[PDB]
Amino acid sequence: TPAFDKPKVELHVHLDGAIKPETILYYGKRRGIALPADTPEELQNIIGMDKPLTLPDFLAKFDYYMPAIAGCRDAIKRIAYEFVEMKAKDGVVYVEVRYSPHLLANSKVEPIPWNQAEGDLTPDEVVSLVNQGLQEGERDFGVKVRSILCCMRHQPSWSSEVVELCKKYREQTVVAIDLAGDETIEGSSLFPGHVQAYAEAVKSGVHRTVHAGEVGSANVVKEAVDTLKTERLGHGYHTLEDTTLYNRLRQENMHFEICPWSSYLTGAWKPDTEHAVIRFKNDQVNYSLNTDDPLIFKSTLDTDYQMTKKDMGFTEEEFKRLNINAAKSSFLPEDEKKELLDLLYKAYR
Ligand SMILES: C[C@H](O)[C@@H](CCc1cccc2ccccc12)n1cnc(C(N)=O)c1
Ligand SMILES: [Zn+2]
Repeated sequence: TPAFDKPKVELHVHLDGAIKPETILYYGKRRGIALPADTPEELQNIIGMDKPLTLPDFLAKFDYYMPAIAGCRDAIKRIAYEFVEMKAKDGVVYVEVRYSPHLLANSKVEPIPWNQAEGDLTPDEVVSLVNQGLQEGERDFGVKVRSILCCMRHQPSWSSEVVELCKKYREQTVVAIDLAGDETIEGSSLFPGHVQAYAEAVKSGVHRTVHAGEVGSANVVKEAVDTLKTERLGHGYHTLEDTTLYNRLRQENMHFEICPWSSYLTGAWKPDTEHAVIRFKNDQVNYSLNTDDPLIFKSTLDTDYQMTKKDMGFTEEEFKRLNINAAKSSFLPEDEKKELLDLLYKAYR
């Protein structure tokens, strides 16, 4: 069944949206949280979309499982660990993965997320739990993993502590910053906390990626390039509505963070339009394929490569070119990059 079995690189996956069902019920009960169901195959069914939803509906999936993992140290540890393994199962030689460390904390975080009242688990050891899990996940599974931390659009307060965590846990294993949540909250790229965050990020050399152009306009994209100085773009579907911005982004090789299965299920793609990805194979730009949320979209990378495969005419020669593109645009230092490059050419030959 695989649409492409060569190795692949993936650059945009959300950790807290690639937890396993089996594991969430394990924790919801062993903590007394417990949740809408008890057999794995039916819980996956209530957390999981098959059909576009609204923002509250969507947001609410997160509401069911998250309280079962945030707070618990070995819930954190086990989720990063078990993430790597899913990506090993998946043909991936290199993954980058993101989360918000605040959204898994229960100490030193106003406000406390998901209704938890307090523990002692801060943002600081959530990273480091996560990255411990990712390191012995890497080592046991032979997948090279790095991590991105995400600022949240609605919460600029948290942003200086993001840039700061990035600097601290640099290398081991964090290599970039993100902006996530809903890009639709007016003026959000321009909130002073977010922008001083991204500026500290160019001051100290932290890589940058912003979610932009999924559901919001070409001006959130524009905001992200000219102001937040992104190096890459989550989705960016809406830069296509501005053809000088599109044309200039082709000219300077934007890397675009594509997630095509994810985008039917969200709404960002109306099925009766060009999928933005296809204009993307036709115009030969710099882009990847990406799963975004396995747990919620009931998917794996193969669902994305299948979907493109048979609905959109792509071939194995574009599937390679996109993976290499991915590797080039990854946030690896250039020595490790040329080595990831090498393995990929060899494999493709
Ligand atoms: C970044 C994280 O990894 C979470 C954030 C979940 C969440 C929590 C609180 C407020 C939010 C507001 C908007 C969207 C998601 C939000 N997350 C998981 N997947 C996505 C996505 N598909 O874009 C966002
Ligand atoms: Zn995303």
